[PDB]
Amino acid sequence: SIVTKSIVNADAEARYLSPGELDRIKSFVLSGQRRLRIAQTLTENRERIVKQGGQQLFQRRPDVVSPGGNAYGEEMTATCLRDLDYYLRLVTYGIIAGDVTPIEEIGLVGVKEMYSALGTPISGVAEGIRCMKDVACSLLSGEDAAEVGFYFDYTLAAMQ
Amino acid sequence: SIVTKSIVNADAEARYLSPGELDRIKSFVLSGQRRLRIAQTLTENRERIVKQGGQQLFQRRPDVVSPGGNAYGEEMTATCLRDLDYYLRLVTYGIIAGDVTPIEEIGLVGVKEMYSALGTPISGVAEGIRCMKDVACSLLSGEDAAEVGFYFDYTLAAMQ
Amino acid sequence: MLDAFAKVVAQADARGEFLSNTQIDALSKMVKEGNQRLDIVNKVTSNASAIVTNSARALFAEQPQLIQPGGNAYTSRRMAACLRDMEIVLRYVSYAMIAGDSSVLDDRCLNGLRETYQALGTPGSSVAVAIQKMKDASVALANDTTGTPIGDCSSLVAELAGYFDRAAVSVV
Amino acid sequence: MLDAFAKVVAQADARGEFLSNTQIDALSKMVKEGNQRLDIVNKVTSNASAIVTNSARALFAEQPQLIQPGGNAYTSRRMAACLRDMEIVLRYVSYAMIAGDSSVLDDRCLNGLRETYQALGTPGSSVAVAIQKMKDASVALANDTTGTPIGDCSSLVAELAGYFDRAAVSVV
Amino acid sequence: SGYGDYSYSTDRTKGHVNQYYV
Amino acid sequence: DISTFVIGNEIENIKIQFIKGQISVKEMINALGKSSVYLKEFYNPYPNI
Amino acid sequence: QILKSTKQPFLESQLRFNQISIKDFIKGLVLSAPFRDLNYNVNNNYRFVEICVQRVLGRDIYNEREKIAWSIIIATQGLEGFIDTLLNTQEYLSNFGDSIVPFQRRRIIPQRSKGEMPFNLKTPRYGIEFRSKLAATQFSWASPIRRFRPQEQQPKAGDPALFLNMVQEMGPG
Amino acid sequence: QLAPPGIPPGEDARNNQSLRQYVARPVETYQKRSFATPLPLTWTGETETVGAFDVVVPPQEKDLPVSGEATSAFVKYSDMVRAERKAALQALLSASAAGEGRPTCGAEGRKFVSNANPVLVNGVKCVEYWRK
Amino acid sequence: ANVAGQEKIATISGYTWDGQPQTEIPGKPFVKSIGAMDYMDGVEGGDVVAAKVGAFWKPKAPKEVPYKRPMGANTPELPYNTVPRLV
Amino acid sequence: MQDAITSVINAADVQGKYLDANSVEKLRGYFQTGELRVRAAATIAANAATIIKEAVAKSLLYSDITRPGGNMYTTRRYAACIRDLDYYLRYATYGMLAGDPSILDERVLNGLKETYNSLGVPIGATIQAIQAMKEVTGSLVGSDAGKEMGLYFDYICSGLS
Amino acid sequence: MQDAITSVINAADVQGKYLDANSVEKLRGYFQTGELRVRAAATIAANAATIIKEAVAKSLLYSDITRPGGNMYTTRRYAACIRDLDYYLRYATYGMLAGDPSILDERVLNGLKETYNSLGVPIGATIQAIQAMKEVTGSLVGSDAGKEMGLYFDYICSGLS
Amino acid sequence: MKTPITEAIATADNQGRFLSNTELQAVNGRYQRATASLTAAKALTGSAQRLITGAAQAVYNKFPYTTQMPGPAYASSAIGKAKCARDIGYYLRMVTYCLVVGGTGPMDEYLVAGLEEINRSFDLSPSWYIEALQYIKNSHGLSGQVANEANAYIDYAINTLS
Ligand SMILES: C=CC1=C(C)[C@@H](Cc2[nH]c(/C=C3N=C(/C=C4\NC(=O)[C@H](C)[C@H]4CC)C(C)=C\3CCC(=O)O)c(CCC(=O)O)c2C)NC1=O
Ligand SMILES: C=CC1=C(C)[C@@H](Cc2[nH]c(/C=C3N=C(/C=C4\NC(=O)[C@H](C)[C@H]4CC)C(C)=C\3CCC(=O)O)c(CCC(=O)O)c2C)NC1=O
Ligand SMILES: C=CC1=C(C)[C@@H](Cc2[nH]c(/C=C3N=C(/C=C4\NC(=O)[C@H](C)[C@H]4CC)C(C)=C\3CCC(=O)O)c(CCC(=O)O)c2C)NC1=O
Ligand SMILES: C=CC1=C(C)[C@@H](Cc2[nH]c(/C=C3N=C(/C=C4\NC(=O)[C@H](C)[C@H]4CC)C(C)=C\3CCC(=O)O)c(CCC(=O)O)c2C)NC1=O
Ligand SMILES: CCC1=C(C)/C(=C/C2=NC(=C\c3[nH]c(/C=C4\NC(=O)[C@H](C)[C@H]4CC)c(C)c3CCC(=O)O)/C(CCC(=O)O)=C2C)NC1=O
Ligand SMILES: CCC1=C(C)/C(=C/C2=NC(=C\c3[nH]c(/C=C4\NC(=O)[C@H](C)[C@H]4CC)c(C)c3CCC(=O)O)/C(CCC(=O)O)=C2C)NC1=O
Ligand SMILES: CCC1=C(C)/C(=C/C2=NC(=C\c3[nH]c(/C=C4\NC(=O)[C@H](C)[C@H]4CC)c(C)c3CCC(=O)O)/C(CCC(=O)O)=C2C)NC1=O
Ligand SMILES: CCC1=C(C)/C(=C/C2=NC(=C\c3[nH]c(/C=C4\NC(=O)[C@H](C)[C@H]4CC)c(C)c3CCC(=O)O)/C(CCC(=O)O)=C2C)NC1=O
Ligand SMILES: CCC1=C(C)/C(=C/C2=NC(=C\c3[nH]c(/C=C4\NC(=O)[C@H](C)[C@H]4CC)c(C)c3CCC(=O)O)/C(CCC(=O)O)=C2C)NC1=O
Ligand SMILES: CCC1=C(C)/C(=C/C2=NC(=C\c3[nH]c(/C=C4\NC(=O)[C@H](C)[C@H]4CC)c(C)c3CCC(=O)O)/C(CCC(=O)O)=C2C)NC1=O
Repeated sequence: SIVTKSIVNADAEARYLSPGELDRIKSFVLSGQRRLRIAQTLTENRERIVKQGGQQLFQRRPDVVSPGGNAYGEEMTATCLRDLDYYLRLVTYGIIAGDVTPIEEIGLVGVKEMYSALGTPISGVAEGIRCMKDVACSLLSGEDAAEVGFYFDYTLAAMQ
Repeated sequence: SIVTKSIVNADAEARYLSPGELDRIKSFVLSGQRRLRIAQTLTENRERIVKQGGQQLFQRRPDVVSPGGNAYGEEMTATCLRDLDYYLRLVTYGIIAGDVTPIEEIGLVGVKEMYSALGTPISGVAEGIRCMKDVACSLLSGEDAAEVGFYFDYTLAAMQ
Repeated sequence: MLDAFAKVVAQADARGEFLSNTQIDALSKMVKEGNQRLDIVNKVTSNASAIVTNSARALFAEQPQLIQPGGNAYTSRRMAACLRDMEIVLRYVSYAMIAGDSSVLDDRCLNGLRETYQALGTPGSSVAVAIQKMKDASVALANDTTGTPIGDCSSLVAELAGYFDRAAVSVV
Repeated sequence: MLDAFAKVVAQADARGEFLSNTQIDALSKMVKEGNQRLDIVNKVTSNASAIVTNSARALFAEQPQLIQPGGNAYTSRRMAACLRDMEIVLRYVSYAMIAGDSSVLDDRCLNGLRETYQALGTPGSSVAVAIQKMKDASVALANDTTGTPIGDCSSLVAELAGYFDRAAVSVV
Repeated sequence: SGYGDYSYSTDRTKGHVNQYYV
Repeated sequence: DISTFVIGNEIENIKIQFIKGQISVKEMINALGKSSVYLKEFYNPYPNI
Repeated sequence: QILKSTKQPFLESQLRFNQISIKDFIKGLVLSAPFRDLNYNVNNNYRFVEICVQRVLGRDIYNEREKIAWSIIIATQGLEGFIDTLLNTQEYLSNFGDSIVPFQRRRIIPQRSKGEMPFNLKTPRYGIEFRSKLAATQFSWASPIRRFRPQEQQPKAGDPALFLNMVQEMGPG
Repeated sequence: QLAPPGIPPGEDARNNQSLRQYVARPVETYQKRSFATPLPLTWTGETETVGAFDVVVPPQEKDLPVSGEATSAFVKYSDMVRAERKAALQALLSASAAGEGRPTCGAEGRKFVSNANPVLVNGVKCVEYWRK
Repeated sequence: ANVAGQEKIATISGYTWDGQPQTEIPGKPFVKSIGAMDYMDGVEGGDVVAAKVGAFWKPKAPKEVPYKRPMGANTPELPYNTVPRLV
Repeated sequence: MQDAITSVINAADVQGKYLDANSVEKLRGYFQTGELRVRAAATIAANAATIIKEAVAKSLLYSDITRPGGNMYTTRRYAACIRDLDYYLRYATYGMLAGDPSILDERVLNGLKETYNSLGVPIGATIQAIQAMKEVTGSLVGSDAGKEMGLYFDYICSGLS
Repeated sequence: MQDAITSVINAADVQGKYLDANSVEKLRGYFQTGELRVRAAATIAANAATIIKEAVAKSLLYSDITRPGGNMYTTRRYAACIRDLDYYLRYATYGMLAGDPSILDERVLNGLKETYNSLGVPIGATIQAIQAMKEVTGSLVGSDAGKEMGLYFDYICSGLS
Repeated sequence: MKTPITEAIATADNQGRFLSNTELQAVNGRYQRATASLTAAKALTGSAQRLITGAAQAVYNKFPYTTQMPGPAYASSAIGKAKCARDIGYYLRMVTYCLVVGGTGPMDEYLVAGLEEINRSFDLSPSWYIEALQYIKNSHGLSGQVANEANAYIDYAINTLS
């Protein structure tokens, strides 16, 4: 979160928190009412955000679901959508934490080692998160879509 | 085994081993050729010694397998025969060790606490080992049946 | 022997996968080049007698010991075998230009050739000089306009020059 | 190619002497066991497609990476050549059982098979596993009565397992 | 010690034990 | 190795700058140690002692 | 490679009706499409001369210069002129003529037990020069069918699932 | 000797080759040809093959009714533990003592642990040399 | 290496299954096949989605300016009546 | 860190005697298997990623250590596994070449079971992963070579237990 | 406290399998040496006091641990030695019969080197006494029996070090 | 493989000559058809999973004994049903390889060579796979010259099985 790494920043520097750090912990907690509303929208829209998320993913990447693709059959396609439910969950954590620190140490650190070791095309799962982003930002206003989309594209950046 | 507790006996008494102890370690190792033959008979007769062992056990104790018995259904009856495979294995250890020391600290020490805590009738499992004994001694001559049966009835004694 | 299109199919069958959407869009650019990949093959086939002979004559002028008595290209049968070899390497480079993949070139022509010239005594450092002279005669003839519409063929003559460099380092 | 009768003649010829009276009587025991040798071979050739297919099926269950895409028995043609190898080895093991000598098995089946698989890249450790599955499928169909009179064929199924073990060692 | 980290008690997991039917 | 506790975007700044020869080993180690990959592992979870 | 994808049913029909000879049948099997796909496309010009001397002429390559001398026939005349030159040698016509199928000539000495490693085993369809390119692999990163519960297939020692098809047999029987 | 293999002797192409363009002749032998492969001996009375008269089916669970110093050894043995064991057998049965404490494992689990070996807890006696 | 081939970025010549190095021409190891795809531009981070390598916002210049000039004082030196065959 | 030759030289040196017939007798036994070990270490180097991918999918891929709460849930934790399994397949390759398991406890075994207890890594699932990894390694290198490579896997599993 | 048969049964039981050919192969190897161990333990029981009298007189009898200030000066301290050396010659006899050194560390080795450091007993002179005691024990029981009894002496000396 | 490009190199290579204008016209005709071919391969890939699960269901509807009969060859288990849909996906994948390449060369090499020997050995029936390929021919949903190219390689597989 912004609270924990604004601390560990000033922790390492042998000092307390500046006004630049304490006027933002202040500014973040007054932002906390609006963050829970945004995460509350994505919380009980996972049925559509995930299922329509895998909608565009297969239309844009039919190789991964075609015979020979990693997510082929009734089995892998279920797990094919399971990971999108994971990453959609971590974005709800990042929105409430005000940072990608929850998304950092979960689903991002060493993610290329996992998916390379699973045979999954890491570029394909990046395409899946982008398809979820258009569904997510379509569910919110412009002021919110600059945030909810904002955490997806960070996940897109670290996932390639 | 007879070698390890003839040692720990003379160990505690601050002395070496007497002729009474060393003429029996001597007498036991010359007996070792005949012991492996006896254990070799029970080793690859576990299919009949166990399955016919549970044969007479259910005919003599239909309560344990009837609905309400501890070994009721396809599941418990498989484990119902699993324990007999255990105790048949420990008797092969006792025959080669020349003592119930392997059977003592495995399957005998605190056995009533386990079976009482599992809801199993401890008298019922004692009936199972007796049924295995008649099958085992029927597979060997009279000189051997005085041994292979000899270790079962010790297990019968400690199991009640 | 497989072309540029069958190369990405053979790479995807080792994974057991369908082709990606970016792999199909990169094959639609090779189709779009097309007409001008066929212009390069048409320009080095229509001059194939003069690529070989002008760069053979230029080779024995700088290295005159090749045609001295005792030299490797001294006799009628040994001279006609040097011109036969230059015409074969030029043949499999033009096969690899039309295929988009150096797989006809290094299975049919380049495989085992370094160890063959060593068994014969042929100086492989001098075969490489004769290949590099055919490269300059081909890329100077690939980018002349002369009956083609004006455009950018620079990424295709960088691929034609890359086949000549591959044959010249695998011969020695 | 020489059978068990011709091997005691080939060894007695390099000594330059007639066969003894105990060497004729040892060959008269092999004539008396001839009908039981002919029913080992009759049972492993009347079930030749069941020894091979059921043991191949048991191999890709145990080693399932051989039929994965990119694998060694992955295509229709590499699968058919895999069953061809199991059918060839069972053919020459059955030839060595009717002879009594493993001469034809290593003159023209095992001769250079270890170095064929090394030049190809075929795993010879998995071919040995496949032979060991054809072995106990063949010794289980050998000691069942099922149209034979009852008797002791115990030293004949020990010899049949010896040619299966000779083939599996000679391949890796 | 992080946004994802392990504690034994929250592990509700037949993997320290290995009944392979689950 | 960086693999199982980095994301990929952390110290490619320093690797490519070193593979090109622009910085020597000691600058590469000092820039390595003072990156946030280090304090995220060796400074955060332990005391100053 | 005797598959019905590789059978030549019209070459077979012209041989049964006495139109071609066996020398024309042997020529038609070398110039066939299965032989060029499975054999010619995975050898260089030198190892393919070794294959076609061992299988058409029935004898082994004399030395490594016989391979060099004949490989330039394939590069300048194609495969159709190389098998016309091989079939018209006097080594071929004295041994097989035009009516006999070739064989490996004089492989085994009359009194010996072993042979000389028959030629289909001495040279398989590709060798060391193409092994590092077309050899298969183990563990191919290929995403196969899954298994999902592996310890339930083979239980451990104290598991009562090893005694499960024993309660059925005893029953109240 | 001769020429190298394949080289027609006298028609070499490296006779008066220049040194500046000379290429070293690679080494090639008559190994990989098939005529020089070593066959089995087979005129010295030895074939490399194997068949009948080789294979023996040895029963090696069953060597014989085992040696007399295993049985004659044996029947001495349990004449010397028989008086032991049945003394130790019904030391178990009417050692049917009562129960202390609370059952900590189902209905069992009382004061003493079932069938515990008393020699272990009672055999390690602590001793003071010059005990005082 | 499997990711680069799976991403169609570039195929890396690895090892055959016994561990000999792969190669297209059997002389030296790790030689690759080439053609119609290593000279084609615009697919450099191909199949890596939304890759941004170089000036992606503009098509590159044609640059079809092939001419060789007199290179005074740096034309390479090599012997006469000889090919500089490498040591 | 001793191979079979180093261990033979050490025992023959530690008594101050020369290499007698018994010391060279084992050394000749090691040189006979020298050809087998390199080809075993050859294919294992080639199929390193394929072997580890086969072991985890065959032993602990879908068990609930893989699911949330299990010991292998997060991607950092999953990525640590194949990093961790790579050492077992790698150091076992070193023991197979050196013919002596001294390198394992020197560089792998010491402080290993004491480390997994600190992190809370399940030793039970770890050994079954190595057992499954031992099973696939016998597929590639053959039977006897698998017997050699397998002889050091259970050495890791024994000490790690 | 396991003998060779107990250790063989434990390892064969700990995997839940029967006694296969390898487990019985070592058991047959132990029964072959059963005749040698009893006669070895026979003579050691007879010459217990003579062996300890020979070791102390050959290793540490006249050294300055025996003189005033040395670690063995007073009669209580000297008498503790032959009492102490009796256990090493006695427990080594038990290991020689059981064929497994588990009894030594169970009942001798644990807390031993930590105890001598408390009392200030010199571990250096202790091992040389056991080494000299090992040397005389090879005199009585012979060569191979001395190799067996000697195999547990240095086990004590190793762990006590 | 047998592509339109490699059958042009091979025609010139079989006589030892350069690429004439006969062979440049054959390569040019590949480039004109490749626009319809690479949009059919893109569309069969994009709907491959919904085409495989449908075509396996079409086999079980027509031949319902394959889900009931015990034995290894039949899809009467969860392991046999996954291997059936593995095979439908093998046949569909080779079709989209032939559309990319431009000729019946990938499935000649990977699929049809040795296919009759497998179905005889493992007791599989080529009428199961004809019914599965007649579903995909009627349900891929393409139209125009895109559907002409897709059906030309589906009909090549039905002619080898029958
Ligand atoms: C004989 C082989 C053969 C072919 C190539 C095609 C012939 C061909 N090439 C082009 C078309 C072309 N050909 C070229 C090629 C070149 N222009 C240059 O200045 C370079 C020197 C050279 C590349 C090396 C270019 C650049 C175009 C496209 C025109 C343009 O981009 O302006 C066209 C026009 C069709 C169109 O543009 O839609 C045709 C019919 N058919 C054939 O039978
Ligand atoms: C052309 C093919 C051909 C054959 C297959 C045999 C068939 C055959 N087998 C036997 C005869 C026999 N066959 C067997 C064989 C067996 N009994 C068993 O229990 C084992 C399963 C099996 C070992 C392989 C035995 C044991 C006899 C002799 C019966 C006896 O003991 O008298 C006989 C009668 C002659 C005799 O008894 O010696 C004949 C005709 N002969 C042929 O010409
Ligand atoms: C420009 C400079 C230049 C050279 C110096 C030579 C160097 C040279 N000499 C020989 C070749 C040789 N050189 C010798 C040399 C000698 N014979 C003897 O017995 C003495 C040792 C010595 C005479 C003084 C012999 C015998 C050969 C023939 C080797 C052979 O054919 O086996 C060869 C091999 C080709 C050949 O057969 O000629 C070469 C490159 N060539 C050159 O181009
Ligand atoms: C005067 C009466 C008199 C006897 C009856 C024998 C009795 C006897 N038999 C054996 C002992 C033996 N005797 C045999 C002999 C045989 N086993 C067979 O299956 C064959 C039938 C036969 C060989 C032809 C064998 C093999 C042993 C060794 C038994 C063992 O393995 O321990 C021994 C011990 C060592 C020895 O002397 O051989 C003795 C005392 N000796 C006597 O002095
Ligand atoms: C919270 C962060 C996080 C992630 C992301 C995660 C992923 C993860 N993905 C898995 C499998 C998988 N993942 C896929 C995924 C895909 N197939 C495709 O074609 C697509 C490109 C892609 C999905 C959009 C497939 C097919 C499998 C099964 C692979 C197999 O069975 O071999 C597995 C193994 C099975 C399991 O335990 O679920 C894990 C652990 N774990 C985590 O803790
Ligand atoms: C080597 C010494 C040894 C023994 C004996 C042993 C027993 C043992 N018996 C068990 C269960 C069981 N045992 C039975 C047994 C019986 N039901 C009957 O009706 C009969 C009277 C009787 C068998 C003859 C049943 C029904 C269960 C399952 C109980 C349950 O599921 O609640 C279990 C729990 C499941 C398991 O881990 O197997 C153990 C540990 N463990 C040991 O280490
Ligand atoms: C794989 C495709 C392929 C190639 C390229 C090939 C080359 C080849 N070049 C040969 C000879 C030759 N090659 C050369 C070539 C040269 N010597 C020189 O000094 C120059 C530097 C160079 C010409 C530019 C010469 C002179 C010979 C004749 C050697 C001799 O007569 O002994 C021979 C021996 C047969 C003969 O020509 O009589 C072959 C087989 N063979 C093939 O199958
Ligand atoms: C009559 C005596 C004789 C024997 C013994 C023999 C063996 C033999 N097996 C071969 C191939 C083969 N062998 C296998 C066998 C296997 N691959 C596996 O992964 C499995 C473990 C195993 C069997 C199930 C395969 C798949 C090929 C084809 C290799 C290839 O062509 O790529 C080849 C390659 C030549 C060719 O296919 O044209 C030969 C010569 N040939 C003979 O003439
Ligand atoms: C060369 C000898 C050697 C070994 C073996 C070794 C192991 C080792 N394993 C670790 C972690 C780990 N190891 C695992 C492994 C597993 N999880 C499971 O469920 C499985 C049972 C198992 C895979 C087989 C996991 C998940 C972690 C991360 C733990 C955490 O983040 O808390 C760590 C912590 C630091 C890090 O990974 O960067 C070390 C040091 N170090 C060594 O020097
Ligand atoms: C890439 C080219 C290629 C093809 C075409 C191919 C086919 C193929 N299908 C097979 C089995 C199979 N195929 C099926 C399929 C079916 N059975 C039914 O009942 C359904 C109706 C039908 C689905 C349409 C089944 C159930 C098996 C397993 C049969 C067995 O294990 O014996 C096998 C036996 C090996 C194995 O078990 O995997 C091969 C080789 N393999 C290849 O590599």
